[PDB]
Amino acid sequence: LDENRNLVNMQGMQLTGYPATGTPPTIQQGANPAPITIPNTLMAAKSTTTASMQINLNSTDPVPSKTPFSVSDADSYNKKGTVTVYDSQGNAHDMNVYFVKTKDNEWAVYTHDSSDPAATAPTTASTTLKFNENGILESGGTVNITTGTINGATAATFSLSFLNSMQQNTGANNIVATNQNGYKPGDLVSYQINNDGTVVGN
Amino acid sequence: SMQINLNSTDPVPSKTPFSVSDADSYNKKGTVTVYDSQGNAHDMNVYFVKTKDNEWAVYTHDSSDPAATAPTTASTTLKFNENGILESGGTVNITTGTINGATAATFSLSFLNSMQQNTGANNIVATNQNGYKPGDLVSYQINNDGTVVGN
Amino acid sequence: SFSQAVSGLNAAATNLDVIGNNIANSATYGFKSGTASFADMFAGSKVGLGVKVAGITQDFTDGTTTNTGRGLDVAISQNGFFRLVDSNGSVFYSRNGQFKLDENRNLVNMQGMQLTGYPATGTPPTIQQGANPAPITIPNTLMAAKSTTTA
Amino acid sequence: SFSQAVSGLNAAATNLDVIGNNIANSATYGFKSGTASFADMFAGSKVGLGVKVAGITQDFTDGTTTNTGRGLDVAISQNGFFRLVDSNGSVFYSRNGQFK
Amino acid sequence: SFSQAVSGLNAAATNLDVIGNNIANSATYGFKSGTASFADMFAGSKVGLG
Amino acid sequence: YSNEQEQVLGQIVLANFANNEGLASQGDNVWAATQASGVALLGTAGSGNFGKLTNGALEASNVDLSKELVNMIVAQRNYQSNAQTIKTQDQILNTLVNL
Amino acid sequence: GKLTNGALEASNVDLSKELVNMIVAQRNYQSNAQTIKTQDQILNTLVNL
Amino acid sequence: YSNEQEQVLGQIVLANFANNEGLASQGDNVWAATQASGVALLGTAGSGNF
Amino acid sequence: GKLTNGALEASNVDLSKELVNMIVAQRNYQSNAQTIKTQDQILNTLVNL
Repeated sequence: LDENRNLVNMQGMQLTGYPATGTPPTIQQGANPAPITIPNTLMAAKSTTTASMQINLNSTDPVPSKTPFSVSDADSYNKKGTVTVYDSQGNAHDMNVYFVKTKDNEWAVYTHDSSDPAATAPTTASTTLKFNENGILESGGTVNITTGTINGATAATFSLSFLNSMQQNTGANNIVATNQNGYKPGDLVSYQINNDGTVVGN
Repeated sequence: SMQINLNSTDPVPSKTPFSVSDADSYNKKGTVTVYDSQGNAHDMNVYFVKTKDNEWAVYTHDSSDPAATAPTTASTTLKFNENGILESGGTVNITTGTINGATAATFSLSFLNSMQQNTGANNIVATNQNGYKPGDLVSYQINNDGTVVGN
Repeated sequence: SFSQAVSGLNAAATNLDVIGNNIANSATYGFKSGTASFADMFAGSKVGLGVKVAGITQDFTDGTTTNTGRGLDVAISQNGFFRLVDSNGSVFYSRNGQFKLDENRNLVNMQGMQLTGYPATGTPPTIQQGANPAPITIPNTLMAAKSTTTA
Repeated sequence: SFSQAVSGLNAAATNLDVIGNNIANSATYGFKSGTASFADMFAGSKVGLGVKVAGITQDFTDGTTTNTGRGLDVAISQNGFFRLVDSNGSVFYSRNGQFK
Repeated sequence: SFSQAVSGLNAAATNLDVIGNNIANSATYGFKSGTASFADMFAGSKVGLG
Repeated sequence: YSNEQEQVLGQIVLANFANNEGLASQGDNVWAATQASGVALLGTAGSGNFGKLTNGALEASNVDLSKELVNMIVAQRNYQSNAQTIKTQDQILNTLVNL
Repeated sequence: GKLTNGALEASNVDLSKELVNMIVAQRNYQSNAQTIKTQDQILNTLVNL
Repeated sequence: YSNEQEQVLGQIVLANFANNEGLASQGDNVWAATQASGVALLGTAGSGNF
Repeated sequence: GKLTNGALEASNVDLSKELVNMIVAQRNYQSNAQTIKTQDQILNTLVNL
């Protein structure tokens, strides 16, 4: 690895290969080979556009006792989960998702941003998950969610998904999977060459 | 040139106004060593103070000049867009002080490619300048492309 | 026609010298082994004119960390290089962490090269992570007292 | 060529002499161990001319304190050195506390 | 190579010295026993030096 | 200090290079940055792209004696093979001159 | 530091460390001797041409 | 000296030439300055081109 | 310097450092003999013309 960040041999000839273009970068094989370079260029942040939360629900859960909803009161809801998303500047937004059982196989989910101190607590249903005769999610698996505006950064709106969520006689409500496509800025830590020839920077 | 990365989560310093002695009065301090006409080294200190989200006042001082006036006015203002990219205020013409009668150097300090996002903390990515001091011949070489270079 | 045999003998001698040097510096804290890299020198004809040494490549893999114990001793893990300056201001880098304080109380290694770093200034002193690196000193002067201003 | 191996042998011999001095001095009140520090001798070429002994560093770690029952025997804990004078007035410093 | 066994021997010697010191203070009012804590020394390679 | 208070005198700076193989060794276990190695990137231990510092310890050399001895054997054999080639050319030239 | 009366500061030489270092040093010395032997054979080969 | 004070007596000078190859060897591991090598530049060790 | 009674100053010849120098000087001597032989063959091929 020379001073200009190119992969060269002992004599200085530059190694060539298919370059990566786009966001997220992928190898475009339709282009002519170009010299391979490894810049330190900090990686910018990606505001979230798609988030997913797969969860399993208990059938035997009783309905919340203390109507109405309060994000402060624990006994006011059945479950609470946290998903970390990222805005245009990479700031962390901690979406708290609240599960309240309304009727049989019907679960209202509320969304509240806890990272923004001036955000109002939701009072109306964000979505109503409907589970069929046996866990099988029926409707309401996808909802548009808008972040708060924190420290002048652009609020990131995204589609949050509950696909493949199930509601059966599970012992308790616990989160199975949470994923999101956003990330915060990062600096180059390492580089490697895979057995398929791809150069990957971590 | 000074490429820096700033954190968007930094609180505004409490101690107004900015004071060089007061560490609590500014967010970040950096140093760049420039050279005047004769060759004396001027350690220009650049101070970044956050005022409002997407706004950073920048002050400059000369740490090599004992007679340099205390900075009381903001030298410039960096404004970053909602995506964290610098929009305006990235270039400013700055003049150093006079040491032992040497002519002060007026140079353009540029904060190009500086970005404000959610990093770990305020870190200076790179600093550079095109001035230097007197140099004596140490070695000579002939490179691969035939160019003769003296180090 | 010894064009090839002489070059091969020279390359073998260079490789053997590199191996012997690696053997000799086996107990040199901060030493990295070296390996010669060879290349052929075909020139117009297909007869294979000879061989040449394209260079000597270091092996910058971290060595075993041995707790000698002496406090000043500092071992470095992963990437990084200790920064030193000689008496003439030139900048050098070393992985050897065997340091001592000289008579002027300046952190130096066995060869007297002054260890550098970010100095501290002010009252109380703060690490000037921006200030250009300076030689580190450990003065023995008595520490003054600060009048109580906040309790 | 020969110089690199000669320097390596000399450095190894110096290390072994330091080890022998330490091991012969295992029973010596106030003695401090020694360790040889080596440095390479690159000069212009990348071939690595050899190694050299940069110096011998003492290890001033406070040793175990052993009682003897003599009133003139005193040991320096932590840092500090006994100051002594010879016949000519020259000054010297020693950690050994056996006085008569 | 040798460094691994050297580190192991030094750790064993430290443990032996700690045990001997604890035994020597079997009758020492207000004394609290000591125990050495060990940790591996992996560095880059998967060999796990010492 | 003795007044139940401490001071900070300095912070050791670390250097990282784009090209480790480009550093030219000047001897005395010391490296110098040149054109091929690029400019030194300065920082602190444990932050950015720098490893932390171990106190009371020294980093030994990464020279394994077994590999060095085996490579010495192989290189000796290669040197003797090249010497045999030289002898072959010597005999060829002697044969031609004796004509 | 303070002074303790009626006692002496013993040496800080730990014997096991010295023995292990001696073993390492001797082996290093043997490796360098092998290097000298190899270069001696090289010079003999070149002379006997 | 014996009075616990050192005194300097002189400094060794180093000479560098524009053309080292032009020096006329006089034997006894000794070189002499000539017109081809040019006038010797004097200085101190560790500074400039010394 | 000081005088120590009941003691003798031994020689300062280290055998190891000497044997190595003996090997090196042997090689130098053999190289010079090889040069002599080369000049001898030079004179031979000139004479036999």
